[PDB]
Amino acid sequence: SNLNPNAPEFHPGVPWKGLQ
Amino acid sequence: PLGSQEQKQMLGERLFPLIQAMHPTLAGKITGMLLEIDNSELLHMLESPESLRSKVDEAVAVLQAHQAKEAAQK
Repeated sequence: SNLNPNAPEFHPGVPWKGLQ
Repeated sequence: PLGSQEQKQMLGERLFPLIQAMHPTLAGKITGMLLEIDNSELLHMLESPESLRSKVDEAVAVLQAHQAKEAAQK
């Protein structure tokens, strides 16, 4: 239920940041 | 490990077109916030368009609330 506004943006075709 | 990382990437690849159709301007940000939650809810959101709408509407309000806090500073 907790959403982070500072979450990394998702862009198709490029690896998502904050990927663990 | 790297398998779960590919699972998180592909879930974003499935969610992005649906969110871009819903909220095209801020689709990239909503997908990034929704990708932080557990994968079990993400697979459910792809099957139910109403559950995806509820999470997206909650995500857009989170960004709207944070923009007001950032605007109150400078």
